[PDB]
Amino acid sequence: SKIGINGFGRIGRLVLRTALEMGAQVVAVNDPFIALEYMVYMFKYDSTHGMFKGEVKVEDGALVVDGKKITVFNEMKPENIPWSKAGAEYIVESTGVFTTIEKASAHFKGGAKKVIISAPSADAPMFVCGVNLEKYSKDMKVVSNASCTTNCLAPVAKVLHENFEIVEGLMTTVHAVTATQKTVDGPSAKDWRGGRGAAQNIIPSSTGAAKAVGKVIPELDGKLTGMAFRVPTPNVSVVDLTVRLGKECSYDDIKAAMKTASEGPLQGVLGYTEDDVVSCDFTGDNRSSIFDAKAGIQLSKTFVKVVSWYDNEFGYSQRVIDLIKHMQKVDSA
Amino acid sequence: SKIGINGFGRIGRLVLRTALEMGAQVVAVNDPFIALEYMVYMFKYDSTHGMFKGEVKVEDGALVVDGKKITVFNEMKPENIPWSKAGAEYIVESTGVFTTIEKASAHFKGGAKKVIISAPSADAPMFVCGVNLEKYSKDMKVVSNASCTTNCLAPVAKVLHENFEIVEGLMTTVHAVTATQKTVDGPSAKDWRGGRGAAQNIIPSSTGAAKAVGKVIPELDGKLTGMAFRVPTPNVSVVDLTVRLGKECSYDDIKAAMKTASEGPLQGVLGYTEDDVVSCDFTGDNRSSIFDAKAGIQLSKTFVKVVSWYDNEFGYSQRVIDLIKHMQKVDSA
Amino acid sequence: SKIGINGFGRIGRLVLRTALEMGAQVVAVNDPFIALEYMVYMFKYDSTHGMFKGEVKVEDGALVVDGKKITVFNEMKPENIPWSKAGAEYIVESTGVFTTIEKASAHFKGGAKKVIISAPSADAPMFVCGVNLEKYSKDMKVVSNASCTTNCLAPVAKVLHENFEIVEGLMTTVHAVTATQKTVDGPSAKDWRGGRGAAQNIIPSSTGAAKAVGKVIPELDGKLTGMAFRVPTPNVSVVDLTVRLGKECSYDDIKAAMKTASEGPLQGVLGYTEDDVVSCDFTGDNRSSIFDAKAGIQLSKTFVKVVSWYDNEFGYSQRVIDLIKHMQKVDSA
Amino acid sequence: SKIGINGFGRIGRLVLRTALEMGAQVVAVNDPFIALEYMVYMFKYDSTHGMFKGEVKVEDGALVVDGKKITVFNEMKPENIPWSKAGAEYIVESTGVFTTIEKASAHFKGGAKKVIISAPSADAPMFVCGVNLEKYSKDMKVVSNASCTTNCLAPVAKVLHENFEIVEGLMTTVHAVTATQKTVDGPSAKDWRGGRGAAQNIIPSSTGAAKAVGKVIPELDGKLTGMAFRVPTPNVSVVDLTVRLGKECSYDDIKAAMKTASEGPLQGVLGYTEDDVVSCDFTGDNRSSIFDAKAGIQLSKTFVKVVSWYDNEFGYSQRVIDLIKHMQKVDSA
Ligand SMILES: Nc1ncnc2c1ncn2[C@@H]1O[C@H](COP(=O)(O)OP(=O)(O)OC[C@H]2O[C@@H](O)[C@H](O)[C@@H]2O)[C@@H](O)[C@H]1O
Ligand SMILES: Nc1ncnc2c1ncn2[C@@H]1O[C@H](COP(=O)(O)OP(=O)(O)OC[C@H]2O[C@@H](O)[C@H](O)[C@@H]2O)[C@@H](O)[C@H]1O
Ligand SMILES: Nc1ncnc2c1ncn2[C@@H]1O[C@H](COP(=O)(O)OP(=O)(O)OC[C@H]2O[C@@H](O)[C@H](O)[C@@H]2O)[C@@H](O)[C@H]1O
Ligand SMILES: Nc1ncnc2c1ncn2[C@@H]1O[C@H](COP(=O)(O)OP(=O)(O)OC[C@H]2O[C@@H](O)[C@H](O)[C@@H]2O)[C@@H](O)[C@H]1O
Repeated sequence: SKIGINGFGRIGRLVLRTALEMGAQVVAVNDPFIALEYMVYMFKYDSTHGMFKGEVKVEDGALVVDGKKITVFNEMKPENIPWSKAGAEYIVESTGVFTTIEKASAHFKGGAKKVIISAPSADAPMFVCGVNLEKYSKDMKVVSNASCTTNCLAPVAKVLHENFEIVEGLMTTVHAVTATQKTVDGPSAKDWRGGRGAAQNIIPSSTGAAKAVGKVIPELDGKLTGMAFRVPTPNVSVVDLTVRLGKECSYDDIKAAMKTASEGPLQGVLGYTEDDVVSCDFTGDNRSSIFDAKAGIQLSKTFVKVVSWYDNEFGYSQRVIDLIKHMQKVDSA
Repeated sequence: SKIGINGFGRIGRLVLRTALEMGAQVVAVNDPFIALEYMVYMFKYDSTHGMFKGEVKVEDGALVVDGKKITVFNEMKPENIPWSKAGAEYIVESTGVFTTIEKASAHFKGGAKKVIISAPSADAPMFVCGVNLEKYSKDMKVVSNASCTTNCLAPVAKVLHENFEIVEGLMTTVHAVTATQKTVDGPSAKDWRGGRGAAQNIIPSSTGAAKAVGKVIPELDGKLTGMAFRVPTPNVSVVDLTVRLGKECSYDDIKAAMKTASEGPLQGVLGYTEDDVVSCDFTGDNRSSIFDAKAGIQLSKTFVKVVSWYDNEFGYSQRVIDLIKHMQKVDSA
Repeated sequence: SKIGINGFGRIGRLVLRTALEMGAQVVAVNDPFIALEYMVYMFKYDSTHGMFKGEVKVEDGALVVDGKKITVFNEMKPENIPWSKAGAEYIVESTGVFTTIEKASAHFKGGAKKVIISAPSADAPMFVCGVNLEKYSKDMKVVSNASCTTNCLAPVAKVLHENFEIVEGLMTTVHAVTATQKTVDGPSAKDWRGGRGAAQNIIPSSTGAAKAVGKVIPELDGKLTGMAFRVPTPNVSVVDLTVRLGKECSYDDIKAAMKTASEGPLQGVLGYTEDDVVSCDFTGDNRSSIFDAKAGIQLSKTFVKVVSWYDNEFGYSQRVIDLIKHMQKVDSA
Repeated sequence: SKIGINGFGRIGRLVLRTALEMGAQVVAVNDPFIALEYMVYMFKYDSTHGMFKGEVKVEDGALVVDGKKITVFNEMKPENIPWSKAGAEYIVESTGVFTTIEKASAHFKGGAKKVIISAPSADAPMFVCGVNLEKYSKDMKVVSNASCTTNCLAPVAKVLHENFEIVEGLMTTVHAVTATQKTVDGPSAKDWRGGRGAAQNIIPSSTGAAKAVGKVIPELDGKLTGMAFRVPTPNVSVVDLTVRLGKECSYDDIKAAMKTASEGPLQGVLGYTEDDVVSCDFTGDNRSSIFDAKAGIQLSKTFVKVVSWYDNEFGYSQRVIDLIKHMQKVDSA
């Protein structure tokens, strides 16, 4: 695997955590703003996902997790990280600032082989495991794993479209709070509503998720769009997709299609449930999106509303590894 | 006014509070489970709406608020409340148990003139101020003010329908917690999801709101339906209405229609805003529903999503008085 | 083990869950208000502690968990439960209503051998693993495991007293929300403050915890007392103990005493930490109380304030099994 | 009054808001990070304290509130603000960065007369209205209004000390979330626990409040100390003071002393209540600290625990004006 992670934020941290669980190998981490001792702390303890079981500790300027030695770098500019030295070939770009092919390339000058941007990109190829991985080729040096919401929407959209054809759809995502929000009314000049006390408000936000689905599933380009609502929950979000289908069908046909997909092609990616589940029943769930059968409702043979859950932090980080596994299987091939 | 209130819950209490503010006159209150001394307490202090300003106190088996003397009864069965004795003619049925014409009538044997059920009813005429009040006539002895959500949806639906015609619509309401939920995972045999910790979950719930709009606005019967999401906020909810219009139009045409309605026919009922508002900016707001101009988005000339806010507690209680005012203006006429 | 559980609430459920984990054997469960199908649901899903891993399912009027067959009864009166039939000898009384030796005895007429009340009792012997288990004898037919808070306080008090002697102490517990609180301002005639919206308030409550420590540790009887503060967190509480010691000492002497106890006599019961921990780092923690070294502060050689955490739900249920294990080791002895 | 405010954060904003209400005059405001149009927004809407009633609007590079014209500056360095130009003589330093006499003086080179630091200071004289104002003199050019917590503790300590003498005391403050906390686990290198998700944790923090009381009330210097607990509530905090008195007394003697003080010397500063109040019943309350009679408990004739509430944002901002009023009465004297 020889994986390298740039940035130790919610994603960076959780990806490393996911890696260890899933067996992937991380050899180096870079972050200029977080001391090595503070790293063992931020990694060991996680309010939402619990304390890391194994042993975490500093070991001669290196981070040691369950025996594994991860060398740590503190470079401010991506093109200074000596990736090659730590032997890191596949870099997970999770800083949120080097999201374009142009600037993401800096990592190459450090000895990096490939770069995976764990966020939407304006020009890098976007992928969603289970939806469009076949379009990947070794020659792609910089790719994007899209956003946590796109990863929830795309799977569901694909099944609906292939079976009944999506004519048009509007999406609303009731999202858990994000790290970019404020505990109390404060300054967010870029997003005014986003600066309002997160623990006391329902905050309307915007989202590119839907528009992005237009990139991973071309046929749907320009047929979907949506917005978000930020609510005071620490983790786990739900997608509310209202769509107009081209073919007439009963809600059962939809449930069937979903269930079938969930145990076949999209198994491990798209989940299916008929239980009376709630937000919390999905913390730590590693699927991209779980179809909530009982939650959705149908108005007419062609106008229906479906509901899909997703652990915005955990499921996404799991797909990041999956993407890298697939990439290496095709590359080292 | 000579108003009487049966039940001292969130609605009962807030209606009395609203009455005093708006000048209406409440002469009697009945509730078998709440001692007279506990009443001054539950009325004076309110976590969401603040401490009552005036003076509240017990005065010889009576409740005294700012000089006003409200006699208190403790009857368990509605047909035992001596309304006539306190001189109460218009009874606000807010217990939640006597919602049908059949059982709501009990109040008449006590000397009551008319009965207003502050909740949906299976057979009593449902009204929404600003939408269908002209359908009211003196001969109606028992009426319903629908639910807090119907009161938010109906106004918006009416404007949309009259201007562009609603072909079909699906509604989702991101609702604040209700008194029927649990602080932590507990027994809710009727609604399994409803018993899950309310402070930590996004709970999918059902709602008759949309179907009810089919009763107050006949033309829309069977063209709308929807569900809810319960989130951990103490008050104020938002309605997310995705609808397919019959006539083509631009989002501005919708904003215009709303703004126009808000300053004319529906003034005081439907509000309009273009500010970057959030959940809290509507606590204490006394309009049935406030159109959030910037929140909505349009996919096509006929497929749009509109967003409307409403203080599910306060706005509804204000409409309860309004309904009674209108009724008496037609009755004592 | 042959354990039986009466009541399927937060404690009843978690105890059964703990049992399975720890290997103890539960053979029967009784609860008149929860259908057998609703039981598999309430047991499988838990907002705070996650989804049960094993397989849970109804199997011919019985509850089956990971192969284990637990027969279910629906008796309303404790003296009708045919414990003997299911072969249940040690009953965990967790209903909260049969807490006195008098009424807890009902279980004996059903064939029960011993009864453990998972809550404070007015007359049944109270125990706290690690503190006074030596007082137990086979002849005791009905015992109490005190409350979740006593189990946190007692261990800490014992260590402090034995080493420096507690002259007097006042305790404050910042407690997570309880199942007896309200989501929004509602009727709590017994505890007026307790009926105020739990998600928006800091609610002062009372507690017998301290006074109870006077029963498990006689020498301290009448030297401790305290109150509580209910805050909007779903689980995990912290005990703030301010005490005046008889012997002079430095805060290190206290840390040492605690650390020593934690790895010796009270190992598994009292935990010790010097990390910058927070409420969540203890969800699922199975110790009765964890001493937070860095949190406490000392004013003088004899006036100090110590802080100890505890997962109010999980730690207590683990001690319930431990108590039964100890009892059987002495009984079947 | 001719007041000037530097910094438009929670304090800065609320002080201006308080000023208008109380009639004081603010002529200028400075803040380099908040655009003039964003100011009208952050001022008009406040999640916790509601929408400002009057009219707020931009008027030729100036902020206009209810007719009042407040000129706005955008200087980054305090010694560049042309205070004199706007005619601002008394500057309220609420940035949180220029808290020492040394750096707070920058304002003088801009034409400022006096400087009030709305936060603790390492070397500027600290005052608490009602406790030590008589210690102020015209020659003091830079003063501090202490912190929101000291203002709650000091009044209570003064009454207890004067009547029964405080031998030693340890204080714990269950504090609402602050603007310096994080919505989700993030980087707080200075305060590791402070970076943990504020909406899901009980976070132990430190506080100088008690030690500060040693400065405003010399006799108590070195006899008090304490810590804090940050809980997920948006506003209003409570102080838990455990103290050992020099004279023996009954809890009634304490209630009496408090009630007496509240209606006499400390009227308007120290409040008194015997109601079953909760966190929310104090939002908007403008007293420095409200003694909760029923919440406290007494162990012995000399060991008692008292509880006092305070709207950490609102009460403090009101005292800031009060301090300035007193200062000018002595200065312009
Ligand atoms: N030039 C840089 N080089 C390296 N690291 C950098 C640089 N600039 C910033 N960083 C690091 O990147 C991290 C930024 O990540 P976060 O802001 O903490 O968030 P992220 O990891 O991107 O996760 C964001 C996601 O998590 C959710 O909480 C949130 O809603 C969002 O969806 C920090 O730890 C920071 O030190
Ligand atoms: N037979 C009866 N006769 C008279 N009063 C009765 C009877 N049965 C119950 N009551 C009283 O009626 C009240 C019921 O009201 P609540 O349950 O407190 O709620 P309600 O007033 O109906 O408001 C419900 C609304 O408030 C929100 O919190 C909630 O989500 C919902 O939208 C109680 O105080 C109760 O004593
Ligand atoms: N007569 C009875 N016989 C048998 N079971 C009964 C009876 N009466 C009630 N029960 C059952 O007992 C259960 C009551 O438990 P809960 O109210 O859910 O609470 P408990 O199990 O006692 O746990 C309480 C603890 O959990 C925290 O949430 C709370 O703060 C407290 O510390 C219910 O499932 C109910 O059906
Ligand atoms: N050099 C400077 N000059 C002028 N203004 C400055 C400077 N540096 C920062 N500021 C401004 O000062 C403000 C800082 O205030 P906040 O951080 O928002 O908080 P404050 O006003 O100090 O109130 C803090 C209090 O409020 C609670 O939320 C919190 O718990 C704390 O007790 C910002 O709006 C910022 O633009």
